[PDB]
Amino acid sequence: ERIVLVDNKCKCARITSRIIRSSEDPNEDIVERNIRIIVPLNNRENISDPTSPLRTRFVYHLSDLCKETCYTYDRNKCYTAVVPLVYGGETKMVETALTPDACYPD
Amino acid sequence: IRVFAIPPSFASIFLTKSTKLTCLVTDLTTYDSVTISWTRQNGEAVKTHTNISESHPNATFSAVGEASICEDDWNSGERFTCTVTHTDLPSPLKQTISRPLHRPDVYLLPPAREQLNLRESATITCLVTGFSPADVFVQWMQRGQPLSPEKYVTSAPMPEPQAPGRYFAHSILTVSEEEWNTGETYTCVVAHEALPNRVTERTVDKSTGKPTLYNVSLVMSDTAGTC
Amino acid sequence: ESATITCLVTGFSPADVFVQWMQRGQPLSPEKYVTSAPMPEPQAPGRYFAHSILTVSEEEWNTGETYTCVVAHEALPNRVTERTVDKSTGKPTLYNVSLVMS
Amino acid sequence: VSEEEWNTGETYTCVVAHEALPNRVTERTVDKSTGKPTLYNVSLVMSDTAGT
Amino acid sequence: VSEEEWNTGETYTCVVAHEALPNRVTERTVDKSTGKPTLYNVSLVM
Ligand SMILES: *[C@@H]1O[C@H](CO)[C@@H](O[C@@H]2O[C@H](CO)[C@@H](O)[C@H](O)[C@H]2NC(C)=O)[C@H](O)[C@H]1NC(C)=O
Ligand SMILES: *[C@@H]1O[C@H](CO)[C@@H](O)[C@H](O)[C@H]1NC(C)=O
Ligand SMILES: *[C@@H]1O[C@H](CO)[C@@H](O)[C@H](O)[C@H]1NC(C)=O
Ligand SMILES: *[C@@H]1O[C@H](CO)[C@@H](O)[C@H](O)[C@H]1NC(C)=O
Ligand SMILES: *[C@@H]1O[C@H](CO)[C@@H](O)[C@H](O)[C@H]1NC(C)=O
Repeated sequence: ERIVLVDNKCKCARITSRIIRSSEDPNEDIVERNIRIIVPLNNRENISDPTSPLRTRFVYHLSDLCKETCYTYDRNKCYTAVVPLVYGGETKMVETALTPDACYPD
Repeated sequence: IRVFAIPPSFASIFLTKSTKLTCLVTDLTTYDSVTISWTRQNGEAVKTHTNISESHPNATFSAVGEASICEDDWNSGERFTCTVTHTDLPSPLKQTISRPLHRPDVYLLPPAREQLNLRESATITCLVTGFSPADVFVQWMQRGQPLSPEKYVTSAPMPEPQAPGRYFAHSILTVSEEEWNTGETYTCVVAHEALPNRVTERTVDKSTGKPTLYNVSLVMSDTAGTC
Repeated sequence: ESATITCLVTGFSPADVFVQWMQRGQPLSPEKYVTSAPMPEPQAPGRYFAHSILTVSEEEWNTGETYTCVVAHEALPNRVTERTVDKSTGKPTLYNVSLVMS
Repeated sequence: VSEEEWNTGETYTCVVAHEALPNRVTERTVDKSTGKPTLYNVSLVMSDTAGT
Repeated sequence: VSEEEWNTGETYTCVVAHEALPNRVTERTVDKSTGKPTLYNVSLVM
């Protein structure tokens, strides 16, 4: 029986807990808080704006996410950044999708 | 014929969502069909006594001016004069009661391990500090199930040592050890003013207690944006 | 801002308890620690419960002082009884920390 | 591109337009530290492990 | 005490009485976990 305390989707923290049960006796059960953080290793300060360089710092405040920028992309919401595309002398300002198969129109 | 005015507790308007006025009169002489005047600044009369004991073996006939009024009227700070009209007193005396702001600092503390080692029972406390109004009520609730009033007891208001204006109170729902260690949910709620919302729900469990083990699972994978 | 320490004690049949707090064996002023009056217990009317609440700075808590709660009662064989809290007074807190690089 | 441009590399983007894209435009970004990096310089800090 | 009794983790409180003590007597407690610093083991799995 694993209970999920909090879960920040775009940070991918997944703070969970479970009470392991030993033989019946005066209480010696080990309470544990189990987290599973997926570091990107390739994302930027903005995951949407390509101009920002690679981010080395990886900040994970547990209390801040239990209750802004983050590292992991989401599969539900869209990340759209404005991008310039030029054909000839003039230019047209167009949208783009940073990641594929995430929130394509249906 | 004693003269004294007692204000109803602010916990009454949260427990029953109503206000019940009461005048503190002790050992008034038993007389048939007594009348009591409880006048506010408007001077309106008070509704008659309800559920009173006309005959008392100890002759303690308390004169209670029971009535139902809105909380706005009492919160306005109006002067409340208890005119104790009686045959014995030709000129009744007047007694006045009135009330002249920080959010409650409420946190729930897990029980000690020594109590669990003793196996007799378990005691959990709910610390309510940092509140300027004198009165405060704490209710204990397990998954929406009300309890007996005598199982949990609240403490009298005492001045905070750091700040004389602030007050502190401790509330306990003492329980058995088995109900604690099987993971049954315990919630603490406070009914106090000077708060953004009406009540704040606070809970603690064995799982959400002191954790001994920590297996963080940080996967350094080039794949990103999938979870 | 600060750390609040409460002292849980129950079971007063004589119903007469005094609680004292000291640091490194040096008794503290009565202003800092306050003792609540005894009150009846739901399980047994004979047994009472009392509390002491100490208001100390959090930086002093992080130093790891003794913070003993001396409870004095007639029924105690030595007429006093104190317990010591510390930064690691509870479980040994073994860590299962892991780092995956798959 | 020149080699000194790749040194302290700037963000080079590949923007392509086609019918089958969801938003009709996609973008891929590479630099020195992303495309086949020599080293993975990361700083990983955790604070307040006790939580609330 | 026996080794198994020490394994059971009993209180084993030592109490000492003297006139110079503030309460004339003081107590201390020793267990198996009276020390036991936090155990950190790290895993590196790929
Ligand atoms: C990097 O992050 C900043 C965070 O503030 C972003 O700047 C703004 O982000 C909001 C979020 O959608 C946009 O609505 C604004 O238009 C952004 N500002 C500008 C000037 O574009 C943005 O993602 C990045 N910063 C910049 C300067 O591009
Ligand atoms: C931590 O260990 C327990 C086994 O006691 C396991 O069930 C749990 O999944 C582990 N946590 C993570 C994040 O894998
Ligand atoms: C870390 O310590 C715990 C405590 O005994 C142990 O169960 C766990 O297996 C240890 N981790 C590893 C990787 O050995
Ligand atoms: C965490 O500790 C438990 C002991 O209860 C052990 O079985 C488990 O393998 C540990 N987790 C690891 C080594 O990832
Ligand atoms: C690598 O990371 C460390 C710590 O974040 C930093 O001090 C150093 O400048 C970085 N070096 C490069 C080449 O990015």
